Amino acid sequence: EIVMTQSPATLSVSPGERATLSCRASQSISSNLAWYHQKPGQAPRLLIYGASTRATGIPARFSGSGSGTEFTLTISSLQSEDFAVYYCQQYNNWPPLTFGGGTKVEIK
Amino acid sequence: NCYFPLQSYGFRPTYGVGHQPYRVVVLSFELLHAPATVCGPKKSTNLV
Amino acid sequence: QVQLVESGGGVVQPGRSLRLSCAASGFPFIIYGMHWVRQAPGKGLEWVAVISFDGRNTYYADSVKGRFTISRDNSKNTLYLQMNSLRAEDTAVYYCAKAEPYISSFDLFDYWGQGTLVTVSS
Amino acid sequence: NIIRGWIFGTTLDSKTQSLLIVNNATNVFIKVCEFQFCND
Ligand SMILES: *[C@@H]1O[C@H](CO)[C@@H](O)[C@H](O)[C@H]1NC(C)=O
Repeated sequence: EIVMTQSPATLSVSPGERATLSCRASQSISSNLAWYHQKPGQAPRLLIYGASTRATGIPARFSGSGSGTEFTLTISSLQSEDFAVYYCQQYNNWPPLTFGGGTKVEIK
Repeated sequence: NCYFPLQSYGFRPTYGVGHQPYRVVVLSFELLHAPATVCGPKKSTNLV
Repeated sequence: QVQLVESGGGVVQPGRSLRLSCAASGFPFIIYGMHWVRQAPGKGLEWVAVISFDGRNTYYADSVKGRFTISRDNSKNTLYLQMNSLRAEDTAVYYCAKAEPYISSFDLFDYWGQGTLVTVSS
Repeated sequence: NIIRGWIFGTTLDSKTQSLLIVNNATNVFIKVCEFQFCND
């Protein structure tokens, strides 16, 4: 089983500036990874697929990079709807299915 | 014409691969449809 | 618009069984696979099961293998999950999510339902 | 005529090879390549 790890579990940053997050995989997963956005009490929403491609209806401020076992998710300008929990999910090894521990982004 | 039954298995750090001190342990089971004293990690559910 | 609505959760005693349903509408349900995803309070998302577009291929997580059964009815646009031998750790909120074929058969959960609560206690 | 061809493959992007079977008034144009994106 390939285990995701999210280094910046706690993230407090005031609105306006940039936030950076990372997810690590135990084995090489190429660019096969997705990011999800989840506020408390709501269903998660798709943000980035393929580790570099934004989903439909996603503002351009959301971006990601990385390949192999190291990946990053970058938000250039945080808005009032961006302080939430982000999860990294791999899908290279299709059968297992794994999720990261998640990071909580909050107001400073 | 009267030899010792057993000879030395002398070992040194510098031999060939076919002459290296290989450690060997064998495991033997008697598997069948029978009770068990050895098992594997598996939780027991409830009877229905 | 697409809408995944879940029902059937509630309060159950240990060692009992429960059945959940997730009705789908607003999209061609018969050509897409669906998953069940649960999230324990204070924990992250955990995959549970998956059924293909017709029903011959199903997969289960190792933590619920043998106890959980997934099925669908194309004539009703409904998805089910039969749960048996419920233990304490099965207390969570379950999500039914549509799958969008990418690279492999199904790897992206593009639309999610609101979710239902399942809790077990004496 | 209102339909010409089809786009196959995975990722529909310049990362994995795709297939295009566009037909026109004279011939067909089957080819395998890594086309990027068109939106048209
Ligand atoms: C149809 O496609 C072929 C292949 O490129 C091309 O040679 C031909 O000119 C096209 N037809 C027209 C009417 O342009």
